[PDB]
Amino acid sequence: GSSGSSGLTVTVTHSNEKHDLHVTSQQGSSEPVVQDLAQVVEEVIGVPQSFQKLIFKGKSLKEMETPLSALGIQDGCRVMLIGKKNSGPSSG
Repeated sequence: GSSGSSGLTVTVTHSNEKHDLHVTSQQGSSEPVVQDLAQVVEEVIGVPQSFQKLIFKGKSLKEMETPLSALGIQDGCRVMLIGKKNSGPSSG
């Protein structure tokens, strides 16, 4: 058979748990970058880039324009995310 894809399958741990997410390109860039990774989270997990903190290999990923490949991330990896998820009765 034949198998292949563009995006990448990387898990993102936030709430002392693991959340598998599928990263994809920005319908324009040959390959997806950290930027997308951050979005996939706020879009999947539910945490804003202002509350979530990316961390890989003990390094806090703070670069979006940077390719996930450069940081060392690639289809089949586990990224650590530090932040607060929408939990608890909030009124305002």
